[PDB]
Amino acid sequence: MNHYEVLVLGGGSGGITMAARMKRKVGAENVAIVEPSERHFYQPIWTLVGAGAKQLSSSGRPTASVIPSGVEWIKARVTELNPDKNCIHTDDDEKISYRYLIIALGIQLDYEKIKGLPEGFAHPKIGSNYSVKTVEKTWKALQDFKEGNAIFTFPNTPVKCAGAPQKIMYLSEAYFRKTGKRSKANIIFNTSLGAIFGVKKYADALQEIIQERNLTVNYKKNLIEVRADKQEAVFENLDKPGETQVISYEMLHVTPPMSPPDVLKTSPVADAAGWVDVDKETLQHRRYPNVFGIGDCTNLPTSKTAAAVAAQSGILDRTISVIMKNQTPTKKYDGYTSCPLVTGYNRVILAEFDYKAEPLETFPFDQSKERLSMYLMKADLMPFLYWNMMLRGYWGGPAFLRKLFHLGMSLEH
Ligand SMILES: Cc1cc2nc3c(=O)[nH]c(=O)nc-3n(C[C@H](O)[C@H](O)[C@H](O)COP(=O)(O)OP(=O)(O)OC[C@H]3O[C@@H](n4cnc5c(N)ncnc54)[C@H](O)[C@@H]3O)c2cc1C
Repeated sequence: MNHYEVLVLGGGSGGITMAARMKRKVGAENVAIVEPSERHFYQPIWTLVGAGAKQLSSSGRPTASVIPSGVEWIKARVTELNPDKNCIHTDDDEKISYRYLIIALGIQLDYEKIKGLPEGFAHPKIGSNYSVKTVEKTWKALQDFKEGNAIFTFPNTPVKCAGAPQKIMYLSEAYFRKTGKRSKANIIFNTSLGAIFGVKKYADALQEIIQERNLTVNYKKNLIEVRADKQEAVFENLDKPGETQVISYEMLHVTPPMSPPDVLKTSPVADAAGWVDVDKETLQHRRYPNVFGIGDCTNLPTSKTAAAVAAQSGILDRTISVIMKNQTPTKKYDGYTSCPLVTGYNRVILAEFDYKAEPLETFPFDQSKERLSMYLMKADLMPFLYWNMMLRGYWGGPAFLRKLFHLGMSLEH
């Protein structure tokens, strides 16, 4: 019966970040991470990997190289959560108790919920930037595109980084004009939602881009079946239930339906929908006071992005400490998240907003414009910030920079 003071489930973005932070509060010997995967990935890179601008190798590092020093990695898989006995079970038939539990198991990918997938990925002309086993196929399909439909999908489930399914689309259309095939290309975005983005300031910006480059996007249209050998795709019309259409594709990028992790779906910590039932502001579990959640696995009503994980860590950091002093949490999480919408091989519309779906930009200029500066930040600066700052516990969002940037524009204006 092993036991730790701070037990963190998941060794991904939120898990490694919280373990680094908790390594400073209690001892590094008082912290443990449960995670089966041997590679750790900065998944925001996979957008440009499938676009052909970066290598997949540079998006991953050995999990052992991102474990905070002195913290014991438990290379295993979480099997059961028993918060009424302050205990969890792992797939190595082990039972480890905690004093506080931090749940950071991310989101789950459900390619199987589409009929032809994952079987159809063995065939050419299809890929997905969301799985490491398929993001490289997206770039290959992009090069070997010669003539036909370029179709990009968005599922009928909650997703992580809701902008990614269209980023690859704009980069693909940009690649077609660059290589002389836009005249031979028919770009289509069949999304399950009824708007191109959740905040109008950037949805207006994307709408101008869609109309300028002659892109077709069909709202309330969900992919349900892939026929990879025949190069066909089946879409359900969510606005007219029962109405389906079969469309032949030359390149298909599917965004898989997603769900809470399987172990969390029925677990006693779960929402009615399967997400970790935390509080909007403290990120502390609503029923079990010694349980906390962060990232895609929880029911925080904001976009499940890595930027949100950074902002949540600083809030969660203070929440656990004020709890460890038996006081009451005061600092609230504003719902901050960012979605670096890559519109081309040198442009990014960096969207930033809060719980109220209202803009909250870090920089003094207008970020709803395609800007090269923001592309350089996302492409070259942020990967450095992720490995060396965030995962070390020295990054919790740009809030302290939004302050001085808007204090600097006080001297000016
Ligand atoms: C293609 C793509 C592009 C993206 N681009 C951006 C972007 O530009 N900006 C942005 O902010 N975000 C972006 N994101 C989102 C970002 O990658 C995630 O939101 C972020 O990693 C969330 O961190 P997390 O720890 O909650 O999830 P993860 O980093 O995925 O952590 C989950 C971890 O839990 C582990 N785990 C799963 N099940 C179990 C289990 N049963 N037991 C134990 N461990 C388990 C997994 O192995 C994994 O290591 C993108 C995502 C994708 C897929």
